[PDB]
Amino acid sequence: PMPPSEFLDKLMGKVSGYDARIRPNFKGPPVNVTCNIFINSFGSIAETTMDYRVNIFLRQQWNDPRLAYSEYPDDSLDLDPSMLDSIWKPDLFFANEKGANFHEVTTDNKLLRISKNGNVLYSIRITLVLACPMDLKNFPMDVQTCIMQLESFGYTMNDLIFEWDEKGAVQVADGLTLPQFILKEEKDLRYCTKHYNTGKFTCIEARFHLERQMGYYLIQMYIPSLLIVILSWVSFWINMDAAPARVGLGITTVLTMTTQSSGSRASLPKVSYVKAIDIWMAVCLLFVFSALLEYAAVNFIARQHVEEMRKLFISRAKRIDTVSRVAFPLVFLIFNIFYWITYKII
Amino acid sequence: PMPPSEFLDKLMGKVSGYDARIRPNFKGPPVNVTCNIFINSFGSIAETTMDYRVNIFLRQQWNDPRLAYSEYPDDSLDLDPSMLDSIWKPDLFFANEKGANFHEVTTDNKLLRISKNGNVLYSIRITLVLACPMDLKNFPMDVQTCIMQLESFGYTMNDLIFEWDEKGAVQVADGLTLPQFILKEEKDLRYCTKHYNTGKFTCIEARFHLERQMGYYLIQMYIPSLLIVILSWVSFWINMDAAPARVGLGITTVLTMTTQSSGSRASLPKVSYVKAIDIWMAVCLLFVFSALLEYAAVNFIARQHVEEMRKLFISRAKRIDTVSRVAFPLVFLIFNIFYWITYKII
Amino acid sequence: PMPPSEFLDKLMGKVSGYDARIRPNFKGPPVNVTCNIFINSFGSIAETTMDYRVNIFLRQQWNDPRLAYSEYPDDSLDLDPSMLDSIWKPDLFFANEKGANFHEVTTDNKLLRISKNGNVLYSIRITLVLACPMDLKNFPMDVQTCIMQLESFGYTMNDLIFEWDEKGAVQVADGLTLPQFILKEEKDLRYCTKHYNTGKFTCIEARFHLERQMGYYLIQMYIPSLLIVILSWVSFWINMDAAPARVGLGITTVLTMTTQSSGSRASLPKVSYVKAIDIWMAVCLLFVFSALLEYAAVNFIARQHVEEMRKLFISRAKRIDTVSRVAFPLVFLIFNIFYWITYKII
Amino acid sequence: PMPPSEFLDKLMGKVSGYDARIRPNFKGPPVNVTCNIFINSFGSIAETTMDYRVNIFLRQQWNDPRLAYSEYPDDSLDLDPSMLDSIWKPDLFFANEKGANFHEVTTDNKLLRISKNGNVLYSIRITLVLACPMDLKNFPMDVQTCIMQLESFGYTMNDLIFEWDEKGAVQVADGLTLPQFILKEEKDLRYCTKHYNTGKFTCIEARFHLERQMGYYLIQMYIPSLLIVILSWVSFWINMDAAPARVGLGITTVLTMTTQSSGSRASLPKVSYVKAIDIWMAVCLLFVFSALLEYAAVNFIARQHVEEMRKLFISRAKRIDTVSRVAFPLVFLIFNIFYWITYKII
Amino acid sequence: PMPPSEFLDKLMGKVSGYDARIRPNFKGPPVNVTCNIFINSFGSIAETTMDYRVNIFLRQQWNDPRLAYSEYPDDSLDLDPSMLDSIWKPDLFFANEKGANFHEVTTDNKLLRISKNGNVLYSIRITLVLACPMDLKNFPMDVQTCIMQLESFGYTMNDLIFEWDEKGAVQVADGLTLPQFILKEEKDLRYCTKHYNTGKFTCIEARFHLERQMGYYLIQMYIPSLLIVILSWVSFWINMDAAPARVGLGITTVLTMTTQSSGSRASLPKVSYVKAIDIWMAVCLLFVFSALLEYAAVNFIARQHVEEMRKLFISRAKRIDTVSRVAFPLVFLIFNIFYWITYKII
Ligand SMILES: *[C@@H]1O[C@H](CO)[C@@H](O[C@@H]2O[C@H](CO)[C@@H](O[C@@H]3O[C@H](CO)[C@@H](O)[C@H](O)[C@@H]3O)[C@H](O)[C@H]2NC(C)=O)[C@H](O)[C@H]1NC(C)=O
Ligand SMILES: *[C@@H]1O[C@H](CO)[C@@H](O[C@@H]2O[C@H](CO)[C@@H](O[C@@H]3O[C@H](CO)[C@@H](O)[C@H](O)[C@@H]3O)[C@H](O)[C@H]2NC(C)=O)[C@H](O)[C@H]1NC(C)=O
Ligand SMILES: *[C@@H]1O[C@H](CO)[C@@H](O[C@@H]2O[C@H](CO)[C@@H](O[C@@H]3O[C@H](CO)[C@@H](O)[C@H](O)[C@@H]3O)[C@H](O)[C@H]2NC(C)=O)[C@H](O)[C@H]1NC(C)=O
Ligand SMILES: *[C@@H]1O[C@H](CO)[C@@H](O[C@@H]2O[C@H](CO)[C@@H](O[C@@H]3O[C@H](CO)[C@@H](O)[C@H](O)[C@@H]3O)[C@H](O)[C@H]2NC(C)=O)[C@H](O)[C@H]1NC(C)=O
Ligand SMILES: *[C@@H]1O[C@H](CO)[C@@H](O[C@@H]2O[C@H](CO)[C@@H](O[C@@H]3O[C@H](CO)[C@@H](O)[C@H](O)[C@@H]3O)[C@H](O)[C@H]2NC(C)=O)[C@H](O)[C@H]1NC(C)=O
Repeated sequence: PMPPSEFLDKLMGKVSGYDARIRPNFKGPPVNVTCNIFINSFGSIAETTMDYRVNIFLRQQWNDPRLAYSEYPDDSLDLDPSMLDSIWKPDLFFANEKGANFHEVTTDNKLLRISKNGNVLYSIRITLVLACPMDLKNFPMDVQTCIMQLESFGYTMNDLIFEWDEKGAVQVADGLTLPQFILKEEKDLRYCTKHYNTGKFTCIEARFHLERQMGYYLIQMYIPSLLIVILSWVSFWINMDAAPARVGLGITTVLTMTTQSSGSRASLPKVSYVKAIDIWMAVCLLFVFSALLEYAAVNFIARQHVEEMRKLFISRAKRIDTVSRVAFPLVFLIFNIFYWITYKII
Repeated sequence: PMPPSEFLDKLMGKVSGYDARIRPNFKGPPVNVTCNIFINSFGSIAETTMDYRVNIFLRQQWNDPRLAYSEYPDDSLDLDPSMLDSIWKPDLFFANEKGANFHEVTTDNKLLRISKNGNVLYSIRITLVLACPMDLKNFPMDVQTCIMQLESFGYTMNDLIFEWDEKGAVQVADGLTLPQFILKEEKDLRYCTKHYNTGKFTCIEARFHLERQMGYYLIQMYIPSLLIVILSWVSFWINMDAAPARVGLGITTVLTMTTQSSGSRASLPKVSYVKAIDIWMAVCLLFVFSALLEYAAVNFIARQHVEEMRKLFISRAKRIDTVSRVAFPLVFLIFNIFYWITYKII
Repeated sequence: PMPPSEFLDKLMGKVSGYDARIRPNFKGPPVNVTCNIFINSFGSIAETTMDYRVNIFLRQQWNDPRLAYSEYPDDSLDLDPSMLDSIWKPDLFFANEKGANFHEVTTDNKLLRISKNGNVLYSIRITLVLACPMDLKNFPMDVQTCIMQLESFGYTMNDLIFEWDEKGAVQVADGLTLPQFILKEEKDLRYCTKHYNTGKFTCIEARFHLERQMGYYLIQMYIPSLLIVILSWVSFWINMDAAPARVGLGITTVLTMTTQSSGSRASLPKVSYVKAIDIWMAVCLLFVFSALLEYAAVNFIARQHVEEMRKLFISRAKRIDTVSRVAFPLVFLIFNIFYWITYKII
Repeated sequence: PMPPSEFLDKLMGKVSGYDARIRPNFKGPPVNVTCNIFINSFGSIAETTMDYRVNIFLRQQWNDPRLAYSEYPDDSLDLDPSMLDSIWKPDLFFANEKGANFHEVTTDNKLLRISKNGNVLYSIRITLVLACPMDLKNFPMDVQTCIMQLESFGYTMNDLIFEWDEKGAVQVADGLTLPQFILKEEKDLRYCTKHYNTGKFTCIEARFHLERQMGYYLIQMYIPSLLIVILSWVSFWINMDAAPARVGLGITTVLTMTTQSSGSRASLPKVSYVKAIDIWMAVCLLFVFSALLEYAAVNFIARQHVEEMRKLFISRAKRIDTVSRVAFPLVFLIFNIFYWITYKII
Repeated sequence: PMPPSEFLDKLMGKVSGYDARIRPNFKGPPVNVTCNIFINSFGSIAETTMDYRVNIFLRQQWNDPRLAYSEYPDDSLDLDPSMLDSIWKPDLFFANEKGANFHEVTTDNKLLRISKNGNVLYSIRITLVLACPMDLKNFPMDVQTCIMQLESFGYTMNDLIFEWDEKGAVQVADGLTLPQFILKEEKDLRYCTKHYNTGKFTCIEARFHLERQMGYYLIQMYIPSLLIVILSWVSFWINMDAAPARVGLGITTVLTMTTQSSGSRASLPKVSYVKAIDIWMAVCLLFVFSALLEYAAVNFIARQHVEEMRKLFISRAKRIDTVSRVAFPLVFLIFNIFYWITYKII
């Protein structure tokens, strides 16, 4: 028996009329290409650019009746990746590519095998930098949905149809972890059939649900913003004689809170709307600033201190600074309920 | 009937005299190439570099009378993208490229189809990083106009003319959003015919109007600069005895305002002119600095306090600090009218 | 005798039936490819991306019985790297590539030599940017294990098996040093045989143990955080009359400690868990903040100063500020034992 | 008549002895190649790297007597850019390339036309990142001269000579603007003939004079450094009783001036010499620091206050603080004359 | 006479038995390739990556007796760079490449000429990004030695030997300057012959001595750290009554010194050892911190002030603050001698 590389030159040579520019079942039913991916690496999910980098094995399966053999004994024949220019292949591309490349280290990372009835398996390795728009309205508590979609470029719907296979259309590697996110296991699979003025082109897509890890933002930003509000509360047990101190405590804390609020969006997209980390920093900016205006209502209410009213204005100040030892640690805890319950129902 | 790949080798082979180096209608009327684009992705509009990255489908249509057939039955014939070196194609380029590339993932993302009368549709996928000069004179309220222009490189006006088609010359995708901008729907289309010393070359261009989203800059910079001015106003209800406090309030606020003014242009081009965020920060730098010079006109006007004039200088200070409890919250509101009305009329 | 380049065209030409698409020992036992690497450069170990860049010489050895000669006199024959498309080579790739390239400066950096019995040595130069997940739970005291794994792509286990050679399977260069890490000499070598739905593919891997250098983090972060805690201890020898000073010392130190705690993770991945530099900064944030609440328990306990109890409240404050001259330099040293012993046992 | 692509295969085919490896006028006078450029884009002038990115049309004109025809009727013949490997072209390169590339979007952006007497026009599009050393001794007021030089690589002076054409050797586009610089219209053109140990090679160069825009640095750095000096002058009208204030004004301003001086070189090369922004920041650092030492000469000269000398030391302090209300706003204005006149004469 | 391009096809064609895969003097003495470089550009010496970018002309000279001619009249023959695939060339590479590329703008920047006796000159243009480990123990005063080494890849020592030529083996361009360094003129040239398990391979290297420019670090870091120590010395002439001031001067200066010490290594590798800028910042951190503990030994030594000992404790404080007006400006000047003499002897 002749070896398979001299046998595939009989199937696909100038004899037997095989032509790699012509799809299987020409002037007939469309080619049913069935696809599944295997994610090796995932991550570097940037939000200034609103993209993410994935590293997949793209497997494609179709049927080519011109490649059906009956004389060679074994059930499968592998091509050299040097000879991939000699079969028909689907012109799959990604509708949100934003740059991608193959991998060509020590050999083209391409796989091709042909069964007896003409089933062709074609597996390649691609690195993609896919685009996904980020919905950052509830920013440390959001569930991002970033997609990837696989279209035909030249063949319309009456010539080539993509499908996901029903035997696990998206596999993920064994210990694939993410530093900021967790990848939920349920991955939605649906159609995205495009209509241009050239024609209608097939499309299938896969949704990936990315839920954040709140444990980072809870340490860097939610706790040090909770402490500086408590620095405003220690201004109330100091008497109304250390006016360089309680104003110096009402200023050094209200201006380091502006640093926390400006530093809370140092590596984010410049979005128009207000997000959930913003209505935490701006409300904690209000408590650190209303404790300064509390002292201006103490230093002025005792400045106006004819023998009873000048004693009445000393004890009026000693009552307005005993409500703020309760009202500010009780309004701030009502906000701690109406914030975390609000961003746990959604 | 022979298949179309063996039929296009009869139209474009060494027989029938077709030559891909010679334009249609040679030594005759010029080739009328009609163009339209389809924007898949838009954005990453940087202003240090003054560029933006677009991802388009570039469709070109012309007429090639040497490709008119009459024997094959179907109305259109697709080329393999492997055989694109064998037709004539227009040498379109972008006059403000600044780097660009094709997309070659799983197949060259190129489309080509030939009708019966010789109409050729040619659609490719390009990622561009186009250059546009930014007019940042009114910076959070500006309407940027960034263009893209499509020229011929080798053929002059008497050989090749570009046109926009009248059936929607610029299509935009379904949910194409931008993080900082909104893309207005009216897109201007006009001619940009170039004259060099080599000849005159055809050119068509498309204007994209990009209006910003003020909602980001309104949160990070316009509101925290509005608060620090109000920190200067709480210095007036404190009596003229806490001189370490009111000077400490006239210094910690006037030096965190320099941080806000220096941090207002941290990721901008170093433009010569003064912009609208600069005449907000510099005027709010004046109110936070004139409240310090108000106190120097209080601490010195009471320092000069022979029994009536030493009582006259105590109540003169208690009058200059009661005008500044009104005049500074009234001059700052006249500026709030003369700023936002000024940048809403233009 | 004819020269070896005209002798290798007799071994691998169209005569003698050699075919570079067919592995040695076809329809027989699998090819035993034995591998070893030589690390030229190592480092740029980033942790935002969780990757590292290595620069290796990849040596592969197998046996090809079709390349066994007996007539040429010398024992080895070198190929030109121009003629590397004419032998069989294993399709080795790296399962955590994340981008890689060859080196082609003045010549393809490729080596190939063929012995008399058919032993083929094949050595190439590769730059890899390999992926490794970082376990940063004990961050300046961790031992990172970053791997590299060498798989087949097209040939399954019944056709091609990778092995490490027993004569030093990983060599490292002479003076290969790292700025942040030390590379331990014991390098683990084990199998990583993959199972896909395509088949089972061979895999071998090498573990590199990277232990950090604590001497950098001990200078920038552990010592300046140890000083600011001692700034809180100098607040206790100042009497309870400099209330703008001891509050100004209880605020300027507790807000520069927030800068140290926010600046301790300026170039790190946003990990969910709490790490060993975080429970040093957050506990030293507690000592610099509990020295402020100590003074509020002094300024209020003397504010309540009918002739004995108003003398009893002056000396009660002079006792609570003599326990904090001992208890705070003794609780902080118990934490210095329970921190460094905790991160030296593991 | 045969078409020009079948006519240029008669001029440059295997017949008629044309050889693209042999220059025109071989073993004769040297080839006179005349050059001019057209700048499309200019800018991104970095100074850490000391480079700038230009985007040019490089036009070259020479005479090739082997390409002179007399039978074809028209006066010019265009080549396909596919056929540019078949003529002789000069091996022009840039002696300060630092990386460059062509542009190959929808067609090689190359132009070639041949007149009847053999005049060959050759125009290509190049993006360059050219190197220029920056003379930053007077940094916001400098006139940078950045060059570009065009050499031969293989042909010496007795075989190939470059010239600039006299009809406008450097054209600039219509609205080519720069964010930081202005490009002066007079562009110097001179020879730069190189002598190596291989031979002497031709070279022509073009100087571009880049004058900065002082209006950016005048807003971010020269005005906020002028204000903090005036903050030191408001310390003099405050009496010598607010010692926490005037020292707090002599410290918060002298340490925010160190931030201005360290932040004045945040994105600059680390040059050895002292530049004009440095002797503004260091002298304004002296005025903000000598107003602190003025107060130490007041707080100590009144501390020494036997009945006349203890009254003589109260009014001696009230005289040293009335010279500094004049001498510091008069020495600082003499420096404002001796700085701007010094950097306007040069 | 036939032209040289038709004469080099007689020397190197299929006739006369020339084969570009076989080195000169085969089965004889080794090929003596002699090398020299010409540095066009140098710099961008990063230390986070510990690399530097050079731009060289690499000249190689060897003898090929198969290229000796005697019939053509002229003494040298130039090859087209299109025909460089047809001679033998040495497989030189750089053992610390870390990425490199050729230059291919308007022509391959390659030069080749063949003399009558067979001497071959081969000059190419390479951009390298070479690796050098940085010894930063004395950081602003160090002399860095960064190397480049030129090895053979496929040919061992018994087939190919590299040498430096004795006529100026490293030339540097005319005005090649560096922003941070100066390149010393004496360049060491020595052998670096490698031994692998494949064989022994030739290697030559060139050392470049890079001495820094201290004038940058003397302005940004050594002088502003010298001023803040002098801010601690102005705390001593202020009396022991401005306790919010002298503590406010002992805190605002000791916490801006932590900013100077943390900002002194903002763009450096994270090295384990302590460097010369670190033992300047940490010792100046000690003087700014020991002036705070001096005041705690004044405010407590006067707090203990039965009629003589309560007068003895007032004048004891007025003596401990008169030693620190001398001892701190004398210990700091002994350190100024023992630092600069220590880093000038080495
Ligand atoms: C690729 O898959 C598509 C399905 O998405 C196939 O299209 C469908 O094929 C059937 C034949 O099996 C067509 O005929 C239908 O048959 C049923 C009986 O099973 C009959 O009741 C219907 O009235 C109809 O005649 C069907 O029209 C067709 N549908 C479409 C939308 O094309 C296609 O045949 C597959 N092609 C290959 C090459 O496997
Ligand atoms: C490509 O489109 C251009 C239009 O931009 C065509 O150019 C014009 O073609 C007409 C023929 O249809 C030329 O002749 C004119 O005809 C009118 C009658 O319709 C007559 O009244 C005029 O006096 C004139 O003879 C016209 O000169 C020409 N204009 C230009 C500026 O070239 C061109 O024919 C089209 N080419 C192809 C191949 O479709
Ligand atoms: C490549 O290496 C593998 C080992 O990993 C070789 O596989 C083994 O080869 C032996 C023949 O030497 C096979 O036969 C066995 O021989 C022993 C006697 O030595 C006998 O007692 C056993 O019952 C068995 O018959 C063995 O089955 C085989 N093992 C596997 C898993 O394949 C292989 O031959 C090597 N190939 C080449 C081309 O060197
Ligand atoms: C390319 O341009 C150069 C000029 O840079 C030409 O070189 C010069 O050519 C002239 C001939 O026109 C040579 O002869 C001289 O002629 C004058 C009369 O015009 C005579 O008085 C002189 O004594 C001399 O014989 C001249 O030597 C030569 N100069 C050099 C430096 O080569 C060159 O001919 C041009 N080549 C082509 C192909 O156009
Ligand atoms: C390339 O250069 C090397 C030198 O590094 C040459 O190697 C040496 O060549 C000499 C012949 O000139 C060999 O023979 C010696 O000759 C002296 C007399 O001059 C004799 O006294 C010695 O006993 C010895 O026979 C010498 O062995 C050889 N050395 C080595 C290490 O190979 C080489 O010939 C040069 N090759 C070419 C092609 O130029």
